[PDB]
Amino acid sequence: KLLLANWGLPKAVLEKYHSFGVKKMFEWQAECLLLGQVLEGKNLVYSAPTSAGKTLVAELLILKRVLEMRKKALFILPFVSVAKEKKYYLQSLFQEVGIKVDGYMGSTSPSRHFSSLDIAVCTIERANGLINRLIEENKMDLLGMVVVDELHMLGDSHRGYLLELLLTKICYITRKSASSNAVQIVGMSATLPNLELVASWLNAELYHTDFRPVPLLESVKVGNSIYDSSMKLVREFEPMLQVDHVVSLCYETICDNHSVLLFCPSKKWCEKLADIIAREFYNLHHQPPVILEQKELLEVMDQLRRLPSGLDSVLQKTVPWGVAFHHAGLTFEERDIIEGAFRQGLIRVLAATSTLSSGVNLPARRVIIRTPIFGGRPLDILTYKQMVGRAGRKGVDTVGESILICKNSEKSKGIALLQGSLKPVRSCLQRREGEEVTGSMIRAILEIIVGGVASTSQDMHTYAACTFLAASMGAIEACVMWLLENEFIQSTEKVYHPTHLGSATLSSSLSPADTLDIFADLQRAMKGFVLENDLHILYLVTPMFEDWTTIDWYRFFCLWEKLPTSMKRVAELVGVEEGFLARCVAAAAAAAAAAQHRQMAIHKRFFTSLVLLDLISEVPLREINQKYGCNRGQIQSLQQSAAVYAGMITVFSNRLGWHNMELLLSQFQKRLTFGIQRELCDLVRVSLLNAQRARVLYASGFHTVADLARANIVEVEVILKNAVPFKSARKAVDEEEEAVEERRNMRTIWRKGLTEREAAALIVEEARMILQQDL
Amino acid sequence: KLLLANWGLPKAVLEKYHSFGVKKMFEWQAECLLLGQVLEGKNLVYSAPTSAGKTLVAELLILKRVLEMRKKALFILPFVSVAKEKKYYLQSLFQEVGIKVDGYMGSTSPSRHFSSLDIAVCTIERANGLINRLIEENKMDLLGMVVVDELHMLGDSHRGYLLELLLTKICYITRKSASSNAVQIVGMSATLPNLELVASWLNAELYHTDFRPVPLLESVKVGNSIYDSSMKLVREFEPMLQVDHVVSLCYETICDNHSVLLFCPSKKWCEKLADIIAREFYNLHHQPPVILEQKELLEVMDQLRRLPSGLDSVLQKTVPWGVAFHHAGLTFEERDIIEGAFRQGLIRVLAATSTLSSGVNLPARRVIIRTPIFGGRPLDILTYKQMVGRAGRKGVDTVGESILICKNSEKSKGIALLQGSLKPVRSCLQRREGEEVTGSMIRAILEIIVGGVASTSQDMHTYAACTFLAASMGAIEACVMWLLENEFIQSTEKVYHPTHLGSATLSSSLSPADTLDIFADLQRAMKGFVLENDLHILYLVTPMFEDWTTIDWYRFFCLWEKLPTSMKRVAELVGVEEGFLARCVAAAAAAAAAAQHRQMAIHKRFFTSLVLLDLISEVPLREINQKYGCNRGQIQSLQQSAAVYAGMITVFSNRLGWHNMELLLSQFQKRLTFGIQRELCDLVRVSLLNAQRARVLYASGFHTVADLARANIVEVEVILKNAVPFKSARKAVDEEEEAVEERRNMRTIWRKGLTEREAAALIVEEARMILQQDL
DNA sequence: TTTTTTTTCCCGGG
DNA sequence: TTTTTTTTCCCGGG
Repeated sequence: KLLLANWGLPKAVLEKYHSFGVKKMFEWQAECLLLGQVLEGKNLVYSAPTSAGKTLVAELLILKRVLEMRKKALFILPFVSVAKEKKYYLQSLFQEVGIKVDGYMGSTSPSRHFSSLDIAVCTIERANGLINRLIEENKMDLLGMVVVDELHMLGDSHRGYLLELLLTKICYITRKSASSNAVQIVGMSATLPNLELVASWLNAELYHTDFRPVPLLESVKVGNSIYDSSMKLVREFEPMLQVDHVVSLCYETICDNHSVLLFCPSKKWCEKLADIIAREFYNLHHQPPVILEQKELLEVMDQLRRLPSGLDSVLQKTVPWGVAFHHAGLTFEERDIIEGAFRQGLIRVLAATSTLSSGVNLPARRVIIRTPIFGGRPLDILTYKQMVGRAGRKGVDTVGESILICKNSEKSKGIALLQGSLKPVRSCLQRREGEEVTGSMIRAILEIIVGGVASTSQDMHTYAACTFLAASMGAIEACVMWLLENEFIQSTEKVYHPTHLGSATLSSSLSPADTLDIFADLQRAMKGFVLENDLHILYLVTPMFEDWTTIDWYRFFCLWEKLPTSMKRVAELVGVEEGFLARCVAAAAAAAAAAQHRQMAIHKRFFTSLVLLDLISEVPLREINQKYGCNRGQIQSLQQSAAVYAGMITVFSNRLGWHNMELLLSQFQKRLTFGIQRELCDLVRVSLLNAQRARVLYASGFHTVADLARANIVEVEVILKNAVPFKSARKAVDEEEEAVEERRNMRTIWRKGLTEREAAALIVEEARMILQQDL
Repeated sequence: KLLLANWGLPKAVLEKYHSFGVKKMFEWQAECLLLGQVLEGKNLVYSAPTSAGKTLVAELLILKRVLEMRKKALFILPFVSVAKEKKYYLQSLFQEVGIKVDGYMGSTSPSRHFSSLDIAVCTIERANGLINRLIEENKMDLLGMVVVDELHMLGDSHRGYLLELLLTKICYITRKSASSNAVQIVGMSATLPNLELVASWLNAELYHTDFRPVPLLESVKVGNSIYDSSMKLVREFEPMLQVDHVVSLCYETICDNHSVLLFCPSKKWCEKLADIIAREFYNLHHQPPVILEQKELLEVMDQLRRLPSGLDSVLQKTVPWGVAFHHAGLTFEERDIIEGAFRQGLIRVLAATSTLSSGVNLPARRVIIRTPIFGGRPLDILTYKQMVGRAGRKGVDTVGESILICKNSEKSKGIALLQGSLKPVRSCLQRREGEEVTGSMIRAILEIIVGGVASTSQDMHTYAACTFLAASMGAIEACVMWLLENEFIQSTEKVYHPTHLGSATLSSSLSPADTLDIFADLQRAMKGFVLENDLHILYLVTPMFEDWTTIDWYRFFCLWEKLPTSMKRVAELVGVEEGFLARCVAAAAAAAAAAQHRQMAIHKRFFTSLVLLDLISEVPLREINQKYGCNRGQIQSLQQSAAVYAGMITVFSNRLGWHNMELLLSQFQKRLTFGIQRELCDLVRVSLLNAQRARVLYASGFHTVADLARANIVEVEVILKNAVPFKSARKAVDEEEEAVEERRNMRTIWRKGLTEREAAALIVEEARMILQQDL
């Protein structure tokens, strides 16, 4: 019955699942598994709370289908970290029978090909490209199941409409243009008010349940009253020690065994509340017991001290007690340790802005939401229900809590957020029909014409009848026109064929809207190209961010004047000019009408490209944030996104027909991949030896600094003298004084100390002193 | 004794040599072979007339040394064609025992490496690079013999001083810096007046002989008197039919069996005298017999008719009789047939400017030199003795003749040219000692410092004592300075080390003087580079010719105005400007003082680069000479020299340290190699199908035009539609009308007929008509 | 005044 | 108002 053994599973699979400690299944799982003909063929849509085991049925169905019919499967997931964890889980579970679970998430590309794989775990945007390729090459029939998580994002999002672009396409191509269920689709949502309409569109069943192992109480508190539930008093809060009374609330939670989670509305605000709690804990417990261990807490200090960026000041006066912060201004490795400590004991109190609301699974006891207004706007209903989902620890306590501290002035705002479920899911396509067509519809029809699925306008009119007309119920004729004067398709006397620009957009998969910006940058490049410095090629591969940081305009104008002579020639060629910056940095704003749109996009990518230049040329990170307004967590994200963008413009140029430019872009992929050196780490222990001098000195020495570095002085000086490019140091018959000086200040030893010969004696003398201390 | 069998030779070698029909050897060969200790070790220098067998001793010595001691050998030869003939001779002779005779001449690079070879046949400039590489890599000891032909060119020439740069270097490095003869050197000259001084410098023997199988008489004729020899009358010339009386002189030669050779002082002049003789032959022999065959003469007409350039008008009215011309304004294949006919019968009379004076071996009977003044200057003594050397046919007649037609006004000019032997050989280095150092000395010391043979100035002072001080008998100190401010070597506190620019010059081996021009062109390129068209990359690989044609300045200014918008941007970047051409083309000349030297070199390479652009883009050769003042023989030479130059700038950039530019230059080596298509020849039989459309149409059709071309019209139109690069056809927010139009006139079908769709119907209709005629 | 995520791929014998 | 000559190199299994 409910026992896992009485369900027909492989022996190794059941043993592995019992190793985790799961034996029974809830009645709702069985009810939804035996709901109609979901088990054999057909599609399924259901919505269950996240606290209850939700992936049981999905894994059972995918295992059944894979073991019965040999066909590939997809496991589209929202984020990367959850995708990696799910990939590890699936591999460790199917590590015996043999599936070769492999993930496409992030830059972790598969070592093998898609054909050898059986189950692929991908993100939202890395499955659309896979399906597009499976359409371009006639191998679509390999697909046998598509599993989608978090279905309600298909309505409206920055990247959630890809589900609505993908599902209709696969269903139409597999069934409507071909004629049991050839492709099975299952989905998960969160208590949608119109879940029936989604199931009918996909021709599926419908199961809705509401069962949680822990019955949490959303005990909203206002002032001293704990008026909650249906506006009824349950308890009265007394003023404990104070200097809102937030500190008193965490005290009773801290006492017995429990923990607190504070959701700040700002990063800094997390820091402010973290130090405040730390003061009270030490105030009257070191001069009731605080109940914390000290053997492992001091060990954690060691890990936080060995990071290259070093420990943080606010992370030293609060970590000794169970207080810290987990905002986004931390290194991915540094922020991982804070999460690890909360996983089992040690730290007790925590703070966060939004990171632990979606992306990680860290349950705890009663959760404080603090103010009910975030960023000057009312809190979203979906966000509030997401935070309170993590207000219960499974298998330890019996009940959960969720106390929202709302000021007496507002009052009704908490009640409105307390009373409400969700909103109906829109289409994003609907918006306008006779007005300007949305960017989602333009990408919809262009992405099948390039694949050749639909050629005649009559055929494509059928396609639009399977995505939105049956969903919740001219535009096509106006959408075809937009693709015409923009040179995306070509028309004969009525058959449409892809052009070279249309094929380039699909292969690289940027967008049918931002491709018009990258194309204008590459076309302007083939009229003059600076080849001495590496800034003009760093401007064509810089990632395009809508808003990644508050671009300071006073500092940008300051760095504009101090640029060298050679690097100022790239600026005039790419488009950035001083006149625009004169109007800006003077309490200005954006504008419209085409021409002003190009000006803002040109200047925004230059500031990002300037930052990326310094990371290639060292410029230690402590001084990076001093000159450029940035953050430690933002710098790391830029490095990851720069490598992916460099290798994607290369595909754009290859399909476009331009072959000479492609070689230049492909050659630069090596330098942008920073990585971490391991063998060179021993050689990098020298003061005046950067990463660029390791390779040249490794050819001869390839040893430590004690005896290898103490081998003559002429050989060492000459070896590093010939590594630099030529860079002649005499004025030509057409150059200027500034041009030659920039060619003379580059050969100086760096940073930028003495002359060439003087550094040879300094390096040898410094090495001898270091050798004596070591020995 | 004199028999070849009694000399100790391999049986196969002697049988092969007897196959050619050579049995005995003259007494001078034995005398020079048994002269001192030349046979075992030591060096040899001798001078013999070219008519007598001169290579017997050289081949005997090289065979002896190779068969005795396993060591490589070199056979430096002046020209390429003679080098190829010598390579074929040596291979066919040593085709049995096993030597692997292989030549470096021209672009015919070896398939294997130098180590596997045993005997290498190289030109003058392709052995200096080999020796430089054998110095750079410590493998000099493989050399065991160096054979030099035409030694007297070492004195003064445009490229003859390389022998004086090479011999001293090898001798010094092998003997003076190391301590029997480790390396044996043999040489051939032509009756030098100071041959003793050359032998003592190389520490060799000396043999001088004067013996010719045919005793030619230099019967100079002036007016009607044949006053010759020591100014003595031998015969009186009577006036035969006339309209100088040049035609009458050839008549008696033509009659019995003999032939005539006329050395014109100009190309055209050869044409003028060729038609004149043809008129007289037909005048009174078709209305004594002319004595010529007609079966093979008509066959020769067929070969001259199938050339791509077609037959020549002046080559049709004189070829029916034994008259033609052999100037340099002919294709290498076309001019080969004329030489082949003269090899055995058929054609009897011939004309030439200088081609048959040095480079080919075509002996004949009495030779007429015509005027004794060439190009407004007195005839060179060496040139006159070179022409009369071919005034005797071996094995047919008994005596030769050489009649120089000198007008009665000059008279003494012929006597001075008749009485005289040669002039003493200079050094080219001597010229000036305290004055500006010659370009030969700068290259001399730079070429050993880079190799590291000499480091201290004391050591190098010894080097100059082995090349010229002992030859025919401050400069070194002034020569080192010139290499200093020009950044060719670097100096320490006295030891000199090569720089990056110095190593680049030796590897590519242009010159220590013209490298300063190529470097200034590449440095100017890394400040802006046009990547759309292929003219900016065609300007950096254009061969640098001192004077290859009379550059017309009126037409150059005309083509300057008609250039498109994109191609005029390259002109401003490279240096060519309208202002300079305004002063020129107005009865102007050259100038001096550095700045004017760069201006002339910039503009001269642009005219050559414009010509090379059309050859890549078809532009049939008949119209090539109409717009550009050129010649059929000059166009072919430009194509051969362009391919070699493209692959040599690549080596220059690799050693210089600039890696991004090297990739662009290396990618262009493929297009510059025109070649001849063989498989595509069948596909090229279509009117509207050039070489670029063969590859795209070969993917689908790959057949003839009868049935393969008659396969639908949409498929054919689309296939050639997508081959062109994108080349968008809409004006951008920053472009101009002219820029867009140049992007719209390129997609038109070419040439440059109807629109894109119209050509599809025209091609199909034209193919059907051609198919009907064939079938 | 916070939270994310695209691309194709070379090395060994010669 | 004619006659010449430099350079290093990739393709197959995956």
